[PDB]
Amino acid sequence: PGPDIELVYKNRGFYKHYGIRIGDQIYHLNSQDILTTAITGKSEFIKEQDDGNWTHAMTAPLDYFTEKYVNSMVGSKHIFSCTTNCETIARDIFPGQSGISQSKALGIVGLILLSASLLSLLAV
Amino acid sequence: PGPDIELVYKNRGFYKHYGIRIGDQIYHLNSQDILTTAITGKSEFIKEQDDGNWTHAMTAPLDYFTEKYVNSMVGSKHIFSCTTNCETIARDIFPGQSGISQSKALGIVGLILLSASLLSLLAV
Repeated sequence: PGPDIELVYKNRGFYKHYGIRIGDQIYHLNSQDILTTAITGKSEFIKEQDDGNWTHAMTAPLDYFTEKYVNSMVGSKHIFSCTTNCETIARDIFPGQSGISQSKALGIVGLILLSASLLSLLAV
Repeated sequence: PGPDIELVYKNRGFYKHYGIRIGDQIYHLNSQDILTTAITGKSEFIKEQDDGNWTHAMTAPLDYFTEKYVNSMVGSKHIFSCTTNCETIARDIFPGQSGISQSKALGIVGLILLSASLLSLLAV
């Protein structure tokens, strides 16, 4: 299982702040600043209504992203939490894996989103 | 695949500065600040005698890394050059691909090192 997931972004200064778009909802981190967030070592998820101001980045299966960002090379001290609004994340992003705990879902998607933001520093 | 390579790093506080150790030589980017390197968009490769200050990160075949960090999402805007001392890079890191050009070799290893160095912000 697992329909392709859509990575989207907004420009934030000289990098990109990423989200996963599922229907008319965007899951992303409540992070004002990527370097601050990285050094702080924790983030909260938010799920927002799509305001029409996101840009498409990449559509691919989850595995495409997890393979690169949830792996043995990519160390992380980061800790992810979420709001009540975000408890849909497991069903929305891992529809094929009925098992998946909420802290795993957050951990996986959170590493993808922060990793993408960090590697946006290499982009045009 | 090919023989395993050894990913190594120096902890520079803000970030971990990654290299590839082959024997007593480390290939890495002549850059003190990964943020500067990323935004400036060009780097020079150097090959240095092991000064005993490197930390072991990971051992894996080259392909473990290339297959992740050379991709359609992050691209290849970055420009690499190298010192004359560093022209051994193709032979040392790609023994299995004897026709591989130097600029392809620099491009591939460069994207691995930039990616690991940027993603180290999750960890430090």
